Amino acid sequence: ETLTVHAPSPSTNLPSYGNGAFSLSAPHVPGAGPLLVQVVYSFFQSPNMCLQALTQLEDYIKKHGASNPLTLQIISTNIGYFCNADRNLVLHPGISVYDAYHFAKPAPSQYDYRSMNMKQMSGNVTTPIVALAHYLWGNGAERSVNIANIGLKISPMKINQIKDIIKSGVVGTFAVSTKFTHATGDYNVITGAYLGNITLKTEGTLTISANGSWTYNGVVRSYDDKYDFNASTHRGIIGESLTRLGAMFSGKEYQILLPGEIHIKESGKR
Repeated sequence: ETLTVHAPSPSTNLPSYGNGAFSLSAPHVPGAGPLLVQVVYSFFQSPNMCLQALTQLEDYIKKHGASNPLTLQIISTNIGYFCNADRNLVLHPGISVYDAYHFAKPAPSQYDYRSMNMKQMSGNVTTPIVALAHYLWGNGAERSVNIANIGLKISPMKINQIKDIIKSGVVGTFAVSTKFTHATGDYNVITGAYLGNITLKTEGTLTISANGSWTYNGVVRSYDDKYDFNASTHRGIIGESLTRLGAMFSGKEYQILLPGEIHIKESGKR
């Protein structure tokens, strides 16, 4: 059986992340002196802030029991800070995570999932936690993230069709039009956590010199219309964390749309 976490609402939220006993911050580095805001500000832009918050939730559940009322309230509350941050990210593309997280109005402690949850996730470092939020409270509603927001890094030499042109030894310009699987959790621990392995379509131009130098210019879109958020599609260490949490707490699986397209330009050698 699994335990129900109540949705963040102003009437049930703790006054503070972590009930004010712990917070989301950069790691203490012995010998470095005072923790300064420039270090915190970079920590918050990086994937470690997401993993840190998941790790604090796990520690907490472990130390105090998954079914301890205050544990349930921490999970609800801390997850709430992340949804709130992520809304400010979606609403104000361009701002830093540190700013979206700490200086949003309304206060994070006032986050109301029922009235404020969004269908669109930012795709920034807060997203894996927001996507767990939707598992817990979204009742199966479909969500989305734009393909421009997921930090895709494509290697054209690992796509069979382009790899083959490059290996064949031909010279000049060649059309490419193919599908491929792309394991985002091999290099992006954020995207991987909630999208994992995706399928993509590319079309474009592969230019190769006689010297073995090549550029692929192309457009990339999702091949599947949507992806499942469940225990089995998570990838990477943040995803392992999401799975341990979803196995403990009630929720509903759901799907994620991956609309839009990106333009890539990548280069290499034979």
